[PDB]
Amino acid sequence: VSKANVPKIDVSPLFGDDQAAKMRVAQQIDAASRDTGFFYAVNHGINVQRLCQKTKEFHMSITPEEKWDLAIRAYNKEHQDQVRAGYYLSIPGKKAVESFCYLNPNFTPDHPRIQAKTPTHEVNVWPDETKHPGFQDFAEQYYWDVFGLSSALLKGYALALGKEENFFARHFKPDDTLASVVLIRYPYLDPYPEAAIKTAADGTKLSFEWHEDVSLITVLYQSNVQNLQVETAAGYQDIEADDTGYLINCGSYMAHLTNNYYKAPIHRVKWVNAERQSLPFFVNLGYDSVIDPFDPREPNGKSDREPLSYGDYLQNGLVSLINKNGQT
Ligand SMILES: CC(C)[C@@H](NC(=O)[C@H](CS)NC(=O)CCC[C@H](N)C(=O)O)C(=O)O
Ligand SMILES: CC(O)(O)C(F)(F)F
Ligand SMILES: [Fe+3]
Repeated sequence: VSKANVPKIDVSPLFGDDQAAKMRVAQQIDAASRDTGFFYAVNHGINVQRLCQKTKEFHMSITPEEKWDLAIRAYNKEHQDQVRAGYYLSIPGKKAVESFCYLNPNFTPDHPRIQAKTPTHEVNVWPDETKHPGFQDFAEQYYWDVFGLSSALLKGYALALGKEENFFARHFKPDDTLASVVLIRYPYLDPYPEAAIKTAADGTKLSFEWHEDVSLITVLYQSNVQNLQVETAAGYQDIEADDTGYLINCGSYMAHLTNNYYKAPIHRVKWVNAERQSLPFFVNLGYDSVIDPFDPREPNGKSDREPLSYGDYLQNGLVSLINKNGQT
């Protein structure tokens, strides 16, 4: 298997005021987005070792009782308001992965979209503070840390596309972003049940099949265990692990807005019998956010795509991904 070209890009100028240095970062984002569609953001300022420490403490502390009490409606019919946020249980013998998803901490009971019961907005559920001391506070702060990195990355993508640096970020706001964090646990199992292993057409053993992301961009931390592959013209290629950087790729909303100039790369998760963490942040805009599609390969920049509101995109995309690749 070929090693995929996944450059390491120092994104630290995107936090500062050196506009020429920011354009040199934007060029690197442009190049990576036009090639394999993946890069590692380095010098990103986030303490990922502590993220891993706190997530591990959670995954290793949580009990079967708590998992039912936090479970999304796919696992617990009592929790009809929990579509996105909460616990996604494993099924021993059948489904190995388990995870905990949370949304914008500003989606509180008094938030206008929660009052309205607008789809894709939910109030987060949390375990009991006494059983998981500090976890909720850590997780909410992590949301804002990775929100900050993502805002910076979005300035880079905007400049890369010939736009002003606020072009995406003006739609990515603390009060209404639909962005989510998922704390995924992939277990070591001995024996590992075959029913929890999928097989690709090319014979590769998988934990999660080929897909494009439902996101504007995806901002991912993972353990130092190689598992991801990206489809290129030369076939599926291995993405090297780097548990110091964030792996960045575009989702299909970016592909829509740019008329596939920045494609949403097809990728999949190899089966690995290893205890590891996968911690994506899906960079989603607000429910009513709508960016007019354009084409940076066309002189007048015009596109034959129709505008699509982010809330429409997200609600439909998350259902479709479950139907295609299964309930996580
Ligand atoms: C590839 C990783 C990001 C990870 N896969 C994933 O997280 C997969 C594919 S991107 N993502 C999903 O299923 C969408 C979860 C959306 C989330 N519940 C939300 O409501 O916002 C894995 O390690 O399996
Ligand atoms: C969580 C971690 O394994 O990355 C370390 F090194 F911080 F302990
Ligand atoms: Fe993905």
